[PDB]
Amino acid sequence: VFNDLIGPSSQSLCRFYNGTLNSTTQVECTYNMLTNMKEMPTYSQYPDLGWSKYWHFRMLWVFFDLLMDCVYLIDTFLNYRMGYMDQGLVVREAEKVTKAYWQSKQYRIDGISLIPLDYILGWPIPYINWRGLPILRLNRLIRYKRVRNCLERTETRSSMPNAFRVVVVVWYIVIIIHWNACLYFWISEWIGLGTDAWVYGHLNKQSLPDDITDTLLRRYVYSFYWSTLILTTIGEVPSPVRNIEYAFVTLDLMCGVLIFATIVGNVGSMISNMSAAWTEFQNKMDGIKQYMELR
Amino acid sequence: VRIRKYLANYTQDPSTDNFYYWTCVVTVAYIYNLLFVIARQVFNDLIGPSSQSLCRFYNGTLNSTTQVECTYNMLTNMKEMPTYSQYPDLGWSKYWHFRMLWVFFDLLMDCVYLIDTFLNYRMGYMDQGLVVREAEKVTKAYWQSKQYRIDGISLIPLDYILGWPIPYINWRGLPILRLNRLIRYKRVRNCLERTETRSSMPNAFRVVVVVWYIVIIIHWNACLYFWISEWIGLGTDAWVYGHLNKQSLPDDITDTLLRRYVYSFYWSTLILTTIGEVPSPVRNIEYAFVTLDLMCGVLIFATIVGNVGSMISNMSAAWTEFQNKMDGIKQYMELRKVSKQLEIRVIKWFDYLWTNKQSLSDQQVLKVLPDKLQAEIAMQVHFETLRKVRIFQDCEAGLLAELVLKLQLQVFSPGDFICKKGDIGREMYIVKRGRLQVVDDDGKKVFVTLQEGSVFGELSILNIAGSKNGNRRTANVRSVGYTDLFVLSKTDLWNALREYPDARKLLLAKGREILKK
Amino acid sequence: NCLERTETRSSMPNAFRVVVVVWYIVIIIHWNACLYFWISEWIGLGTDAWVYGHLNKQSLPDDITDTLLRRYVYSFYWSTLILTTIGEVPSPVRNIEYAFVTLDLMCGVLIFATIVGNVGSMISNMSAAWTEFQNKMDGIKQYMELRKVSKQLEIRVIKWFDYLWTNKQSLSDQQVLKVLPDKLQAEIAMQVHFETLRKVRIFQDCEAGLLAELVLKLQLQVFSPGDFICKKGDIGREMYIVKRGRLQVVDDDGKKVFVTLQEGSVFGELSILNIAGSKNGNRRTANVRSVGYTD
Repeated sequence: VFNDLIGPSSQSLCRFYNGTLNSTTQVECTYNMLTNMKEMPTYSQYPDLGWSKYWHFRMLWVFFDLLMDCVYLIDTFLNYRMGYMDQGLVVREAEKVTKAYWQSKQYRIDGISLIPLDYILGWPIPYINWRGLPILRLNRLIRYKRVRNCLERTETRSSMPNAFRVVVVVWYIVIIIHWNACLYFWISEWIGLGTDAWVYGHLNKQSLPDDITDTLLRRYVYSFYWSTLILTTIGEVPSPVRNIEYAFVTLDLMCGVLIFATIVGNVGSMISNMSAAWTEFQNKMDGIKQYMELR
Repeated sequence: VRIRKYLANYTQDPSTDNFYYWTCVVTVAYIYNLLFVIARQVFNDLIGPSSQSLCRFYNGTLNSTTQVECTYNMLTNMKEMPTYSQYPDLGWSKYWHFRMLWVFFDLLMDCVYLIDTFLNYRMGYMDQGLVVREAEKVTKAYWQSKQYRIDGISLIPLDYILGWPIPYINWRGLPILRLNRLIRYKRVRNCLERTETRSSMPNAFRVVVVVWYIVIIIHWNACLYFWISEWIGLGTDAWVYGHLNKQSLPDDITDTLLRRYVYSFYWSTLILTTIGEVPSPVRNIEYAFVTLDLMCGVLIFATIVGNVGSMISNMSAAWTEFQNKMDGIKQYMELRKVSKQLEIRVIKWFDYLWTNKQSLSDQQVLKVLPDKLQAEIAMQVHFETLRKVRIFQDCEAGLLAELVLKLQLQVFSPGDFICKKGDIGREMYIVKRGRLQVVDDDGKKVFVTLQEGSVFGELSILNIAGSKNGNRRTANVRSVGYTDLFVLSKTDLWNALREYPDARKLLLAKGREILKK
Repeated sequence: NCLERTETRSSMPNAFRVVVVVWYIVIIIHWNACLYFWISEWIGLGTDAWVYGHLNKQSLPDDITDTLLRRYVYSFYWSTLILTTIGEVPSPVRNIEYAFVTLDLMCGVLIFATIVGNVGSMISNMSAAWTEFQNKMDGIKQYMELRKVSKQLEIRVIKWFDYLWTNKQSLSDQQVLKVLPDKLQAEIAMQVHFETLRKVRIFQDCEAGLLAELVLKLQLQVFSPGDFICKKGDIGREMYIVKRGRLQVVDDDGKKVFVTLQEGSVFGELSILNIAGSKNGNRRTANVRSVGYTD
C-alpha cells in the first residue's frame, strides 16, 4: 500500500507559480509545496523507477526478505527432519521421519509458503515498466501453525502468563489496526487522493490541515488514526461521500464492533483474572459477614 | 391419477433429512419475505418508480425556468427536491419486466408456503415414541391442534389484489399487506435449531446467524428511517434525507435509489451501534424517533454483541480452562518454593497433555449420555486395545462391558515408575499407548519390553495365598516414554468378578498356570 | 416489596424484568432531563451555546418554536445522549457546565454500564437452557470428532439429542430435587406421575408411605428405537416402569414378538429378587426391545 517505503519510483510534480518567471509551471514538489496545497501532486515515473537513488533502501528490504526466507528454508529443513512421537517417544531415525514427512502432506504447506514470486514480480523492473507487486509475498503468511505453537508453548512455560496474554492481545490490536490502516489507504489511493472529503488528501482537512506537510509519515499516521477511530467505533473521522466509501465504512464499522467487542472482552477477562483469588476470598468474606450480620 | 393416489395417502415424517431440507427451503422463502416486503413498501422504486421525477430547470437557450424530467445531472447538486407526477398507467408500460420478476418470486415463495401447508396437513405427530403415518389420524390431529389458523393467516392473498399499482382505481399499491407471511416463524426457528444441533461447525453457524440478525435489524431500521424521511417530506430539514442533509447528498452526489438505501443503511448502522455521527434531529417527531431508536440500539446491540463476545469466547474455552489449571499449578509451585526439576517436569507433562489432546475428555460423555451409548462409545474407541487383552478376549460379554465402563486413564512421565518391588497392588493396568520396561532393583537391566496392548498387574491384586507375595508387586515396572494406561482398580473388578463366578474360575485357573510357570 | 412480590409471582418473569429496567432507564433519563433544564434555567437560557436557548442551534434550529414540549423533548434527548455517552450535544462553555457535563458523563458511564450489563444478562438468561444444551452437544460432537467415532453412532447420538430437545419433558428434575422440601417434592411426584402410578401392579397394592418413599427414588432413562433394554443373560439390577413408549419382547435370534408391553406396564421386578426357587435368579427372563423412543 505505502509503496514509497522502497523509494518513491515516481517524482511528485506540483503545479507552481513562480513570480519571477510570471508563469505557472510544473516543478518537483519541495516540502513547502506539499504544505497547504490546492490540488494533489501529479506523479511522473522515473526512467529507472527510482533504482538510481533508492537502491540502498531496496537492498535493505531485499536483505531482510532474503534473511526471513532463509529462516523459512531452515524451518522447512527442520520440518523435513522432525521427530514425530510414535509410542510416547520421538523417532530419531532419518528414513522414518522423512517418510512420515512425505505422508503427512506438510510439503504442500511448506511449498506454497516458499514460492519466490516476490523476487521476480515484486520489485520495480524498469525494462518491462513493471511497478512491482509486493503483495505476492502473502504466501509466507500460510505458516501460522508454527506461530500458534510458539504462542501456546510460550504461555504454558512463562512465569508471567497474564503479562504475556496482555502483550499478545496488544500485538493483535496493533496488527489489526495496521492492516485496516493499509486497507484505508489502499481504497484512498484507488478512488484517488484528494478527490473527495473522506479520502486522504487536501480536501479532507483532518488529514492535511493548515501548515501540515503531506509525507509518507503523514499518510501512515493518519491511516492508523482513522483505523483507531473506526475499529474502536468512536467515529470522529470525516463522513463518507461516494457509495463505495459508505459500503467500506459500514463494513469496517460492523467488523470493528464485532472484533473489538470480543477483543476488549478478552482484555477485561484477562485483567479480571489477575486478581481472581482476592475476589473469591472477598465473596467468602461477604457471605460470612452477611451471615454474622443477620443472625 | 398416479399423483392423486400418491397424495391421497402421503404422510410426512418430521425426523427425516428431506423434511429438514424442506425447512431450509421455507427459511429461504421467509428471508425473502423478511427483507423484501419492507424494502418494497418503503423504497417503492424497487418495482419501477410509477411517478416521474420533475425537476425545475433553467435552460439558457429558452431563457425560461421550466419543469422537465430529471436526468442524472439535475439530481446531482440540487437546490430543491424533485416533484413527482404520476404516470397514467403507474409505470406498467415501462417496468412490467421488473414487476413480473417480483410477481414471479412472490408466486414462487407462496407456492413454497402452500407446499409447506400441505406438509403441515399431513405431518406425522409422535404418539408413543413413534410417528403416526396413517392419514386420518394426522389430519384429525392437524384439525384439532389449531395449526390451520397460523397456516391460514399466513396465506391470505391480499398482496395480489391491493399490493400492486392498479391504474384504473389509481391505487398506488400497499406492499406491506404481505406482512402476514412473517407469522410462519416456527419453521424458521426449527430450521435454525435443527441446523446447529446437526452441524459439524456449530460456532461458525452461530456467528453467521447473529451476523444475519444484525443485517436484518439494520435493514429494517433503514427502511424505518426512510419511511419517516418520506412521511415528513424529503429535503424539508437537515435530519431528513434530501438536499438539505449534506451528508446524504454532498457535492457531486446523485440522488438515486441506491443512494437512498445506502445512506439509510449507514444511518441505521451509526444509530444502532450508537456511534451517532449523523445529523442531529430538527423537529420533535425526529427527536422522539432518534431517542427511541438510540435506546433500542443500546439495548439490543448490547445483548447482540454480548452474544458475539460469548460465542467467540467459547471458541477457545478448553484452552482457557487448561490455562486456569496451569496458572493455579504455576502459582502453587512458585509460592511453596518447589525446585526447578519438578517444575519443568510438570510443565513438560502439560506440554504433552496439550500436544496430543486425546487424554482426558470423558467427563461430559459420562455426565449426560446414557450408559448404553456410553458403552457403545467405549466399544468403538477402545476396540484396538480391547481386542488384544488376555482377560478381555475370554470372558462373558456383559462382564467386559461392565469392566470397560469403569476404566480410567493415567498419563505417565518417561522417567516414572509404575510399580516397584514392594508396593501393595490395588490397580490392574492395561497399556493403551506407550512402551514399558521391567527392570532390576538397582542393576537396571531389562528383561521384557511390554508393548502396547500388553496387560500386567492382575495377579498382584488377587487374594490367593498360594502366591507368596500376595498384595506385593512381582516386578519393577518403568515406563520408557510417555504412557497412557487403562487403569482398572481392585474394588470395581472384584465387584464385577463377584457377579460372574465362571470367569472367576477361569482367571483362578490362569493363576494356577502362572503359579506353576 | 411490590416489585419483589410481583416478579416472584409472575408467570412471565423475564418480561417483567425487562419492563422494570426500561422503567428505571426512563426515570433516570427523565431526572437527568430535569437536572439539565434546571441548570439551563439557573445559568440563564440563551446565554451560551451549551445552555438551552436561541444560541444553542440544536435546541432551537431554523423554523422551530420554543414551547414547553420543545424544552422537555430537547432535555430528554440531551440526557439520552449524555447518559449513553454518545455525546453528540454541544460542548460546554462556562466552567460550571464543564463540571456538570464531566460528572454527568462519568455517572452515565458507571450506571449505564451496570444497567445494560443487567439487560445483557436478562436477555442472555431468556435462552439459558438452549445454551447449556448446546455446550453439552458441543462437547459430545468434539469428542466424537477427535476419537474418530463412526458415522452411525454420531447420527444416533444427534438424533437422540434432537428427540431430547423436541419433546423437552425428559430431564428437568434437578432444581426441584435441590431446593424444594421432600414433602413438596413428594407432592410434585404425585401430581405429575399420577397416570403412571395408577396402573402399576405393585403401586396399586402397598403401604402409601412405601410408594411415596419409592417414588422419590425413581429416575428417567430415555431409550433409542433400536436399543435393547434387557437381553437373556444380563444380571438384573434395575426394575423398570414404562412412563411413555412402546416395548416388545422378542426371541434370541428369531425376532418374533410375544406380547407388546404398552405404557404403564411393569416388568423387571422378579429378575432382581433373590429367591433361589427361580432358576435364573439374577438373570433376565426375556429379551426386551423398545419399539420407538421410550422413557
